[PDB]
Amino acid sequence: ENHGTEDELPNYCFPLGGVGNNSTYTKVKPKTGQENGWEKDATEFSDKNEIRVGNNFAMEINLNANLWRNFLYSNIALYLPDKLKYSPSNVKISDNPNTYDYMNKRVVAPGLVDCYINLGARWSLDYMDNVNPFNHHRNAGLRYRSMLLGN
Amino acid sequence: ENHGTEDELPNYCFPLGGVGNNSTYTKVKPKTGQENGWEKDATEFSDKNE
Amino acid sequence: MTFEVDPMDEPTLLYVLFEVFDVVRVHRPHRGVIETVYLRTPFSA
Amino acid sequence: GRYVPFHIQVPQKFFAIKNLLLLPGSYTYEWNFRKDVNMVLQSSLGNDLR
Amino acid sequence: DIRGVLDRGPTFKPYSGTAYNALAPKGAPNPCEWDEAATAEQQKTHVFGQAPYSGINITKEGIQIGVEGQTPKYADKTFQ
Amino acid sequence: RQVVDDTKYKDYQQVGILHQHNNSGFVGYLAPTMREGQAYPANFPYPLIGKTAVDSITQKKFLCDRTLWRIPFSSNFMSMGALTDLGQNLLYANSAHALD
Repeated sequence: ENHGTEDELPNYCFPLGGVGNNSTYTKVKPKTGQENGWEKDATEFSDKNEIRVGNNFAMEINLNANLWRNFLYSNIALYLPDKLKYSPSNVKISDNPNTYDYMNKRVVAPGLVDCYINLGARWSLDYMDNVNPFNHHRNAGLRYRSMLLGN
Repeated sequence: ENHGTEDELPNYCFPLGGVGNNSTYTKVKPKTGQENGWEKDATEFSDKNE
Repeated sequence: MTFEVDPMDEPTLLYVLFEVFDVVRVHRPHRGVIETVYLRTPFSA
Repeated sequence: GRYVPFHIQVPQKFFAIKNLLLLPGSYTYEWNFRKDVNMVLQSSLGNDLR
Repeated sequence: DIRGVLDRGPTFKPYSGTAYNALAPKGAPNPCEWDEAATAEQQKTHVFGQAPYSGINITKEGIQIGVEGQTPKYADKTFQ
Repeated sequence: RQVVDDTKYKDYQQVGILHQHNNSGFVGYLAPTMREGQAYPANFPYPLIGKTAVDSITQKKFLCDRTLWRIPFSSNFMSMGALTDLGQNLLYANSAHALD
């Protein structure tokens, strides 16, 4: 049920120190008889004064798209039919396709389930319609019967 | 009820520009009657292309 | 009746439902015939 | 999508008609329907659809 | 049973956010060329670029992206 | 759901997954790997809403999970007894019949 996500306000990450990178400034003081005369101030003040001009250093991220993309991959994409999968580049895999090892190592293209699939519609994915959805990890009942047994 | 984290795909944050720290590059044009002859250009182009 | 309300700065409507009885009797004497008697009281039509 | 060929099943909602049991004969049954978008469609912000 | 064709028009939008380049910053423009004023009228083309692909060479025939045995193969400009 | 047309839609080009680049340079290329590429305009999908909305066809379906399909063998198909009226009739109970 692809209804999109809140994205109205930009989200930002900042340095530990808030500010980020800075440069060294000497103080100056004005000459009072002039309209525009200045004199260094090296009285009780340090010659190595920290100033950042501008706003603080940042990176920007959309949170809900990252979460959505991870959801789509975790709960549907990894569970697509094996004809739609591929085998890893430069790594070993099982001879037998009936094994946990073959199911754990087959590689599915994330682009098959990207954030905009069936956007504005209520529709189950056609390749997942032939597939048993009780064979999935969000089975709360089977999960509960496993956890009756232990970790 | 600890069923561990849903984290298969890596998530990333990027600079405001989407690009970040860059270097300046000078446009160059080919000399068309030669295999691998080239000539500097500062005419209609800016000589500091990010 | 006198109703007291909040000053609203854009026109509004007072919606009043007068609860009455609104019954119908339905009569079919011959094949393809239908007659009806309507009664609504208070407020006769 | 914006473009939709549809099929819809509409009930008679009128109290006298709907609880009626109808015996043998033939009957005229005629109704009228609205085509004005601001009544038949409904929008989230309540925008003038016409 | 009522059948017909509807058009809900261009003002409709059944989703929050954008579909297109969703992970991009809201400020960042696409890589671009612009004429900026120098005068030293004489306006200079400034580029803001990004080259992510490493090829084998660069000739007048483009960037070399491969070999057809003996012959070197270059990028098709139509999409590469 | 609604999907793009190719019968009365004239501009149509089928662009494969191998060259789709909606979100270029923010995510790995057809693997769950780290970010690859640069920023650039998005090419896919075509808009199904808006001023430039492409012509579309309609696909209908349903799911009905955890159930059996049911065809009761009865005259009017109601529950009027655990012993069925049709299971009792002189035609079907007192004669034998092959089914195809």
